[PDB]
Amino acid sequence: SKRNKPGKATGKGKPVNNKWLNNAGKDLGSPVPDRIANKLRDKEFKSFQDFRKKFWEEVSKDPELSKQFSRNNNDRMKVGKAPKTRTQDVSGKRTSFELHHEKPISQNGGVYDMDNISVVTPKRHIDIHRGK
DNA sequence: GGAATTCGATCGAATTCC
DNA sequence: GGAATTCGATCGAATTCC
Repeated sequence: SKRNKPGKATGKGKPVNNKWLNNAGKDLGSPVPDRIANKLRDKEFKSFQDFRKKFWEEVSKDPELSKQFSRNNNDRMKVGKAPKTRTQDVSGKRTSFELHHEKPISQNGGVYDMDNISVVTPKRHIDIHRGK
């Protein structure tokens, strides 16, 4: 459908902490680092999947951000895989951080609109798809 | 009725193919 | 390498089965 067809990176991003994802299990998670929003902005993406792997790959290229992550998780982001969330933050076999579109795609949501993109935990992500 | 399999929105990772 | 395709996953409302 939509997150599969190509698109263009757009958005400002937000200024971020040294404890970024630290609050990814609350409300709508952690925003997309402006520092990263700058790097990805105006880039062409085949699918959201393409954007995701590129996204985490930029995080690993960031001194400030990649330092907050374990050597292990950095190894995964270097190849496009998402970071591993804290156990108390996982939901079944879903264990990697998830990117949530604030305004659903099935409701005309910017697929590649970094201002509509956020980082969450599987646990929290689920409570979002049911109002809680 | 009420338990069981499906469906369809939302996800990330592995495999296939050129 | 990179793109497309395919496989796994959790959940609630929905449909299918006795």
